[PDB]
Amino acid sequence: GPPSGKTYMGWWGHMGGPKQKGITSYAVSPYAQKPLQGIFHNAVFNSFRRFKSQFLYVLIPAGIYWYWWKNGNEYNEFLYSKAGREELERVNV
Amino acid sequence: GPPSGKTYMGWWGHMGGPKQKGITSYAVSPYAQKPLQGIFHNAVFNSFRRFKSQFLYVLIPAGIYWYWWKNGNEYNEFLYSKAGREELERVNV
Amino acid sequence: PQSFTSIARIGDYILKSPVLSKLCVPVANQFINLAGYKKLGLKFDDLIAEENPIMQTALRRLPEDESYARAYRIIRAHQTELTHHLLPRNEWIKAQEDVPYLLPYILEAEAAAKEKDELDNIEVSK
Amino acid sequence: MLGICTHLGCVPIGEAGDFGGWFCPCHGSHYDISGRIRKGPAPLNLEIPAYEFDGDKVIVG
Amino acid sequence: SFSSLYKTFFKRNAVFVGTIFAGAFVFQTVFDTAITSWYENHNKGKLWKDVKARIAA
Amino acid sequence: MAFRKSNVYLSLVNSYIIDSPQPSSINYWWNMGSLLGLCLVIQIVTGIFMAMHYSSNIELAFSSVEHIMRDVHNGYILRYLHANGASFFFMVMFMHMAKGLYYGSYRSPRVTLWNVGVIIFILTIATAFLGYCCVYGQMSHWGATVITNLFSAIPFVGNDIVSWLWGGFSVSNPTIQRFFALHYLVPFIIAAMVIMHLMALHIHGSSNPLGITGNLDRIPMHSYFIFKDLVTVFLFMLILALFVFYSPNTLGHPDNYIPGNPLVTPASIVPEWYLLPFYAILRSIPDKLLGVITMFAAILVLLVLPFTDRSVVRGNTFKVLSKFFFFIFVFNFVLLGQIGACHVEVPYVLMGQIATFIYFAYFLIIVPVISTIENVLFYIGRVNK
Amino acid sequence: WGGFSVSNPTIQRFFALHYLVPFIIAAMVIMHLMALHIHGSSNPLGITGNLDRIP
Amino acid sequence: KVEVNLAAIPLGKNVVVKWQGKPVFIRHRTPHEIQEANSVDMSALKDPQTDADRVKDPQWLI
Amino acid sequence: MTAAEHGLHAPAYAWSHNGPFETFDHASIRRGYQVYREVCAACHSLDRVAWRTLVGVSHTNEEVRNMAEEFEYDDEPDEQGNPKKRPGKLSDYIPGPYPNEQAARAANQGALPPDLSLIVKARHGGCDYIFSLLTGYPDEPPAGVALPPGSNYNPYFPGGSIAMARVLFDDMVEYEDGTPATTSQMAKDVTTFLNWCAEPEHDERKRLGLKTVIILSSLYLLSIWVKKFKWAGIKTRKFVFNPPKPR
Amino acid sequence: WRTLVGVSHTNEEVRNMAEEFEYDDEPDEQGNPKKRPGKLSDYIPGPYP
Ligand code: HEC
Ligand code: HEM
Ligand code: HEM
Ligand SMILES: COc1c(O)c(C)c(C/C=C(/C)CC/C=C(\C)CC/C=C(\C)CC/C=C(\C)CC/C=C(\C)CCC=C(C)C)c(O)c1OC
Ligand code: FES
Repeated sequence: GPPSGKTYMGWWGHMGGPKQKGITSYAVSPYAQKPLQGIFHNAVFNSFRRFKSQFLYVLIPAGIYWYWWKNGNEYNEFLYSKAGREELERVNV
Repeated sequence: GPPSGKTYMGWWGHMGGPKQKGITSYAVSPYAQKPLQGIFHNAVFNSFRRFKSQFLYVLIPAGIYWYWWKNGNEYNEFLYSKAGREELERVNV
Repeated sequence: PQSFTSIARIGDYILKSPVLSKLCVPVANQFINLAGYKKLGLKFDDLIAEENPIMQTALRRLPEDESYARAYRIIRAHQTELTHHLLPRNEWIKAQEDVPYLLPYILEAEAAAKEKDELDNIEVSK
Repeated sequence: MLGICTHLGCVPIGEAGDFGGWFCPCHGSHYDISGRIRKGPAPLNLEIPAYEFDGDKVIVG
Repeated sequence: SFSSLYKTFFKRNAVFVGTIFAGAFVFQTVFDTAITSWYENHNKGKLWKDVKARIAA
Repeated sequence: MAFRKSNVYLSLVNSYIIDSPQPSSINYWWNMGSLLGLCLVIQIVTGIFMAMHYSSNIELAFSSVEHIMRDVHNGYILRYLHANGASFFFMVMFMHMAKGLYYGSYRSPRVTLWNVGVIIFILTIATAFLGYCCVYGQMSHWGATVITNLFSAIPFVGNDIVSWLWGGFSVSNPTIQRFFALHYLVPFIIAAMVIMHLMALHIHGSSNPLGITGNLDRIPMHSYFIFKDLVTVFLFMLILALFVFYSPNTLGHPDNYIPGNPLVTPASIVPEWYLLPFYAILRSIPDKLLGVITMFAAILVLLVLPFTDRSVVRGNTFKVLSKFFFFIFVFNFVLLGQIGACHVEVPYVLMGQIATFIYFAYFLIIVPVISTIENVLFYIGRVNK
Repeated sequence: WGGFSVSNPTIQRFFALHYLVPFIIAAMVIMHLMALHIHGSSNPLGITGNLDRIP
Repeated sequence: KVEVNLAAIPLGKNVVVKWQGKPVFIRHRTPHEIQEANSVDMSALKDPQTDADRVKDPQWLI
Repeated sequence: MTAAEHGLHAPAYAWSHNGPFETFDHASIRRGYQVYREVCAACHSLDRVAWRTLVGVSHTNEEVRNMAEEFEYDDEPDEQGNPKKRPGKLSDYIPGPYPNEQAARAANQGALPPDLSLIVKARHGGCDYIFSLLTGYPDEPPAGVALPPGSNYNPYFPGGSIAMARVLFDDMVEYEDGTPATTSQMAKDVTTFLNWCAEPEHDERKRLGLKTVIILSSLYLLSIWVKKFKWAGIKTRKFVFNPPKPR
Repeated sequence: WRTLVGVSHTNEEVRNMAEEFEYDDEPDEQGNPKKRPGKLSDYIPGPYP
């Protein structure tokens, strides 16, 4: 087969990142560790940290579109009742 | 991507044959030639040479299996005729 | 898949029996003439399948001048077959030129491979 | 019993020929009330299906 | 001239391809008409149109 | 580099049909592979357009095919193309497999490529059988009865497999709707196994008629074998058009224009012509279990070939005895089909039993014995000992 | 439609197409994975991932 | 196309039939109601449509 | 099996629609329908043939309208739900003589007359077998055979005994065009008509095959020249070997 | 009818319920229409034709 174009990822041994020097790494076998360690502590304190930093980006857009939907739904109920039959004539035609 | 195993074919420039030295080749452009040169001569004399060298390997097995087929067809027809009723009972029963 | 060591063992026994060498060889010469590879400019040793490890070492160890000639005969036959013709009768390989040039390099490579297998299954008489 | 010739499959003609049996016109063999083939290349006898009785009646199944 | 013939139809691929398409349009209509005409004439007296007019006499 | 080599999708096209290095010595027998690719495309496209007007209910299956011929515009062209195209599919495949048997294309470096082809052969036989049953004529109903009833010879579980296959107590409505759904799916499995066929060919490339290496002289695929394949492509459609417009029912059976009736046996029951050689092998064994096993053996013995060939030369081009006995096997195959379309008579029973023996003795006896004899003749014919 | 409104020709041909398109989808998923294998996937940090990889 | 005759329908009742996948009406007409359709509003309410093309058979309106 | 249970092979006649450039004789199709209606239709059906397919082939549009309007077809129920009947129209199918199969076997001594819409294509012999069967009833069965009661003899029927009796006799139909209606003339005309029933595309299929073969044969010849032109450089190619010096 | 057995009624009870209705049968040897009482494999009939 012929070679292909130049890419931005290689393989094991020539992955194509910068040259590394001066970094040491350590690790321990999982058979000598404790899985599930710290789940109860993380389930309350880590979850509160993550929730507090992101909930404003999600809730403010959600609350804006939910108020718009309820207000437009309540207006429709007013036009199709006996109380607002006069307004239904002008707005429609 | 990872490397693959060892094959017996390569690509252009590294095909994988013996080193070649001393062989020269010449060719002429097809735009300067006659494509239909010698068709009438080859259709008779070359065709006769090719046929004469292989026709004995095909016809002898064909004639053996055709003589076998015809001899078995005539025997079956004779067996189910009025003149073959004495043999049909002594074979099929 | 039949090894050349076995082929030569049967062949050499035939060629040393006066009776057996009298009827087998004349029918073997006609068999080779009807095969028709000499009419393309080829020797028998050029027709051996080469995609095995044994025949890859034999072709590696072949002397350089004999290896250049073999490449020309192989390229010549492909071009001749491409045209559906034969070579002119003066370019045919003759009987005295159809020699087993690659045979010694195959028998020696095969003997080395057989000895290796016998030594991986060695059993010391303890 | 099954209305199929015991050799290669056929259709029985109703009460025609032989010992008041039926007819297998595929080759020219006939039948009898007992279901016993009297002539032909039939290897065995006619097969009977499984069934039960409604006291005096007859079912199929 | 053969030089002018090459320069007009065979130098630009656009003209070469357009000429093939315009020659296939003309061939398509002419080939169909010439085939039915021969086919109908070879079977004169056996068509419904032939027998319909005969009984209309 | 060129855009045809750097692009992710074009590089697969370039490496397979443009820049592929081919030997310069391959003849027209190396053109059947590209023809089989065109056959598979023809069958898929005509089948899909016909499936828009087809009903698989057992009470409407026969009438829906008659509806296609009469009411659908150009519908008879689609049907005759699909029915005759399947006959030409097996013609090319038979010649495609005999080319590799003659030229030793099954030998060592390409055993995996040969094995995938045997799987494609099994699937194609099943696909053609399933589509024949979908017409629901007199030969398709009674052909399905005999074929599916042979599975009942399996010990213990045999009778339960037939009921699961039928969907009931005999060949009925559940069976016919079962077979149309499978007839739609299996061709897509073949198309996926054809890609695996080409992947195993690309590792070592094609072979050549001479049987020696082709690494010394190569030419690219494009503009040399693209136009040589176009020659047999045009010849292929010319012969197919002859059978579609001038003789569309020469390769069929007239009893398949009688609607399926489970109460009348259609006298002699035979399959299509391309399954006849394997039908005669099954009938030669006077035992249901043993006779059924021998029928799939006839397709599985093709895998024994790379190990019973004791020759140091690949192919039959320069072999005298191997050339003679090759055509004995070929015409033995033709005689087997003739017996399969015959009645069970006095001479024909023994004729098919001997011809069955020759079929199996070729792989297991003739090829090993002949190939060892020729090895010695090549040796003693030139060595001065 | 195959006719003058939604009718028997339409329903029978819509089932034939509903059988076919899923096999076209399976073919474009392979082309989807082929284009991913060139540079690999990305990461939530948005930067290069060539310095730390796991199989 | 449909082929239904008009010699089997009485006077003074609606008949609704399906053609081309859609329903249509048919009914005999009355003396002055059609003349009222001549006297009905021209273009002052919804649609400037005359009765010239609406009905071509003054005894059946389909 | 014996030749008696095989059935005698029909000979080969010179039909006018035999040949790659030949069509149906549409005058024999028109005559063949009259034979079917007056002789065949009493016991055989043509349920795969619609009335509209006869227009422009053997009859005018108005003629087929009057032919179909002589039969009664079921209609939609009325306002109260009672059943109704209506005369036929061009979109209907040719009706058969019996309401069900039990009625047919009751009127034919237990034998079932087959449908005749694909009978030409469903028999080995085609038009030559139908003609030979209709004109091959001997006045006497050969000395020795024993016919079951209610069955006739015909050498062309596999087995010999056939439940249909001879039905074609000279001057039993009066053709409108003045053709003398004999046993052979009527058997020839009704066979052409039945062949058109099985293959109504015969005329237009043969015209399309002429265009296809002419175009495809030209392309096969043109591709041979193009292949030889592109291969000219490789076909005429020369090699020379000069052995190198040892180094 | 067969779907009510073992759910709300007994086999012997559903059979009696079905036998009080009439269903089209196969034509007799002369080809005339026939009727028969219902079975467990039949469906519950409606009031209007
Ligand atoms: C008027 C011309 C006419 C034609 C043409 C015709 N029939 Fe038949 N036909 C039958 C019966 C019954 C069979 C079945 C014969 C059998 O199965 O043995 C049959 C069989 C056939 C067959 C099948 C032959 C075969 O090989 O199976 C053909 C074809 C046929 N008829 C055509 C009753 C009739 C009757 C009633 C007397 C008439 C009239 C009749 N047929 C008139 C005709
Ligand atoms: C739809 C079915 C098939 C298709 C599309 C197909 C396609 C191809 C193609 C394109 C080639 C290369 C071109 C050529 O050699 O002509 C090839 C080669 C080959 N095929 Fe197939 N094939 C199919 C079935 C089979 C079968 C059934 C077998 C064997 C049982 C088989 C065995 C081989 C072998 C051995 C080769 C290599 C031969 C050689 O190059 O010398 N194939 N195939
Ligand atoms: C390799 C691919 C295929 C093969 C070999 C094949 C083979 C066959 C054969 C032999 C028949 C019998 C036709 C006859 O005898 O008249 C048939 C019928 C049929 N096939 Fe296929 N088939 C293939 C693919 C398909 C596909 C993909 C479809 C649908 C998507 C399809 C739909 C049908 C239908 C609807 C029939 C109905 C009978 C008819 O129209 O003749 N086929 N097929
Ligand atoms: C010469 O070089 C070649 C070579 O070029 C080729 C192609 C092949 C063949 C190789 C293959 C792998 C075969 C390729 C084909 C397949 C795997 C299967 C083909 C698949 C199909 C035809 C499916 C396509 C189906 C459709 C488009 C459905 C049609 C229906 C439509 C359009 C419905 C209409 C649409 C609407 C909206 C109503 C060779 O072997 C070969 O030699 C090396
Ligand atoms: S099938 Fe009835 S006797 Fe053989």
